[PDB]
Amino acid sequence: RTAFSSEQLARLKREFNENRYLTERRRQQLSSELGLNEAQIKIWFKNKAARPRTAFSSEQLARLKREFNENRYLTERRRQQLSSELGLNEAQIKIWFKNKAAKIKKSG
DNA sequence: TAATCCTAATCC
DNA sequence: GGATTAGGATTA
Ligand code: NA
Repeated sequence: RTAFSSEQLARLKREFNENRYLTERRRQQLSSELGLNEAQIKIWFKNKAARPRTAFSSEQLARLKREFNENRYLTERRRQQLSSELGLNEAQIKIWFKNKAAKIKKSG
């Protein structure tokens, strides 16, 4: 019976742009964090969109691999630049570096 | 076809 | 950042 607040709407829009896939745990987390029902979160995501893995292109992979080899530390500015030039969100760039570091640690 | 490999994305 | 799963492609 209550409208989403400005902060609730803004957060939902950010979440959906970052990742439109709602797992059970993510629906529960967002429900708790936002103070909205799971049904409300689920309906809002379904309306907006009416395990998704990105297929990183050869061009995206070549750039990420080169950037990691040049510098393993990812500044916010470079994260933003790579998000812009590669068409990936900042979280995806951060996770790519994290996964690549973990793969290296698993080897040597 | 089924085993096996790579790694993006989740959950913590 | 650690642990692990899961898309999905490759290999045998
Ligand atoms: Na990744």
